[PDB]
Amino acid sequence: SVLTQPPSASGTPGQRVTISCSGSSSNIGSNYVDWYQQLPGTAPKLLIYRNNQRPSGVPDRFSGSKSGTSASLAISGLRSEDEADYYCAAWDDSLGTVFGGGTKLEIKRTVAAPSVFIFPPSDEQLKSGTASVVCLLNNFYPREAKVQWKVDNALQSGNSQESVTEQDSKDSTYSLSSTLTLSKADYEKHKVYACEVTHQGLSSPVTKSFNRGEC
Amino acid sequence: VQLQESGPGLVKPSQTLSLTCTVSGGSISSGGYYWSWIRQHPGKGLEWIGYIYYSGSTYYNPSLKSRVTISVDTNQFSLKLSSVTAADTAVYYCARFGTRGNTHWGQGTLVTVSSASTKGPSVFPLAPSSKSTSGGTAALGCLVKDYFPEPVTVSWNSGALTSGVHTFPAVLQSSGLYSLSSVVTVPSSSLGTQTYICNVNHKPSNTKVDKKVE
Ligand SMILES: *[P@](=O)(O[C@H]1C[C@H]2CC[C@@H](C1)N2C)c1ccccc1
Repeated sequence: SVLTQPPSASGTPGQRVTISCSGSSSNIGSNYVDWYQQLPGTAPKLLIYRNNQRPSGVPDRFSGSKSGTSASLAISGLRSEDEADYYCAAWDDSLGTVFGGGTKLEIKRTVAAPSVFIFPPSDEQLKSGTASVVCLLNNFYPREAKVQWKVDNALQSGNSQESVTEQDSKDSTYSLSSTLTLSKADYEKHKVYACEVTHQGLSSPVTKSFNRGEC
Repeated sequence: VQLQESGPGLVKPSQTLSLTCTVSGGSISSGGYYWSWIRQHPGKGLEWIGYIYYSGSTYYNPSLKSRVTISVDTNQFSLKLSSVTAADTAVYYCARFGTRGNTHWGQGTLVTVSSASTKGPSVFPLAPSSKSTSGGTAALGCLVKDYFPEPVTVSWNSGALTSGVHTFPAVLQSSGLYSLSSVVTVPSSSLGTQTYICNVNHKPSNTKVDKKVE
């Protein structure tokens, strides 16, 4: 928060993006800016040091610049593996090492509709008295997707939690897990369970449903 | 050089957090390297904790200076953070910041500050069916339900399957417990022969389950 970055940035494959970093006279103005790349689920890695120097293993697609109290990181030939959080860093003469809020880089791939899958509650879970139904929205872009649960063709609400992965480093897509949690008694009283999926990659909503006990 | 963090995933409030960074591939006795500690609150940015020089000179985050001690052993160095609260829940990284650009980070270890009890996860298979199969591609997985604290590590066939695997961020239930699901898309041809096992590991409760997903 000492250094100011935009929370997000985006660009198409092959195109170039720049990420700004704004500081003050006591940090960026007085010293140098480093950049760190954090791939999802991994530790940050040094991307740029001393404003514009590249360590071994970092392609020349990445370049940095620093002027006054501002700095900038440029990514020339955007690849899918470029998706990451990018943090600028600098030594503040009073605070020591400070970071920017970080910038999440999104790759604008082509529109991809999710593959939809559904999983009935296992019999081992049913023994515990609980019943979880998992709906899987796989490999889609953009991130925006809507899931609507149906039970006996009746719309549900407030009884499900969903989770989303980070953008995949290889195909630039997202995946979504929607979990409907019911008591075993609730589960057995009903007949059909459906997952209705809305996404701009779809001409119309997609439903993946199952009758209790089939397949 | 390689750096390895070690410490408890769970720590009681007001206790002192002790983390060690094991250095391999080099000693800690020749500058100019700044052996660092950095932390990252879950799903958020980075915060510098402090530096230590091979001479023993330290520099601390002024907001943490009163609570932090970083020290070098006669090939390790450590971080001690006293009077911890829920505000200190984060992933802690040890790193070697080189002034000439050769910087290496450790893998990071998650520390959860809570007085709550530790609970082992239940592991349920998400068996593949016809409702989980489309275009010769079949989906399957495991449900890791009702555990505390984070994290759980899920691998498929002892680390074999990596492609198509999606391990979702855990959600915090009404339970106060975390729930997670891990899925993978495999060829539909391989559902009758090739074995698919759900390797779930949860150290804070000692829970290691290998689930045959049918
Ligand atoms: P860099 O941000 O600062 C260098 C100049 C001053 C301020 C801290 C230290 C190093 N000091 C000599 C940096 C470089 C390597 C590791 C940490 C910080």
